[PDB]
Amino acid sequence: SCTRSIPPQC
Amino acid sequence: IVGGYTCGANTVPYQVSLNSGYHFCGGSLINSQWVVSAAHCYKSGIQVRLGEDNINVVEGNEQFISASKSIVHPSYNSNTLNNDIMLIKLKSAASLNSRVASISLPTSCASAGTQCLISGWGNTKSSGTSYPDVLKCLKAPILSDSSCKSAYPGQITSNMFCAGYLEGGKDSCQGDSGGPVVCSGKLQGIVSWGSGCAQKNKPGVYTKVCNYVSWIKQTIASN
Ligand SMILES: [Ca+2]
Repeated sequence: SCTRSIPPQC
Repeated sequence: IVGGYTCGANTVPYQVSLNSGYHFCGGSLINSQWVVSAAHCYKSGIQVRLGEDNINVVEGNEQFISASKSIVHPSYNSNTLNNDIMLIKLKSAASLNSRVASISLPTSCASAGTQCLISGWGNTKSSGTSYPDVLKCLKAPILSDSSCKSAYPGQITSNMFCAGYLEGGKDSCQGDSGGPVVCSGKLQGIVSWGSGCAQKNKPGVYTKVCNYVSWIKQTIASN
């Protein structure tokens, strides 16, 4: 699962 | 946003784009000087862009304002994403009008089945990368806590809720983080995380704003 930012944080 | 539609220029007046030489997260204008976004979107050098539609072209109605300070929730935990909320104070007040307006904070939490509008400039493909120029919109319902906890066992705290479609195909995605989840005219959620995008049985997870109304108000009042 990853956050939905740019870039994502998983 | 995957599986959504073109919102229409300035039809979501409270939507902001957080920019550091490129769009990286969304946010919501809650008054002339404050934006609410996700804590994981925190970084220094943030420029808040209001009144945007096409983020790659200046078309009119845009207001670019520097962040004066960013306040990440003191209890934000980057490992669990619990308390994933941040307040941004603008260096100067935005000019409010028909194309730039604030969204109201909730007085009560929303219930399962409630229809909401999620918007953003994130990836529009569940498989691959394709960023849009214009703002995309998606109507999605809040899911029951039992379905949410079944999809992400042991990962859902009381400060999160799931929203979306279990069948897949419609979801928020990378680049949408920090953006608004508005239901009945009130900001109920903040785009936070999920497993992939628009995947079956993996709905989006959002920060539950109704649990932070008190904190937001007290924080704004003392800053
Ligand atoms: Ca523009």
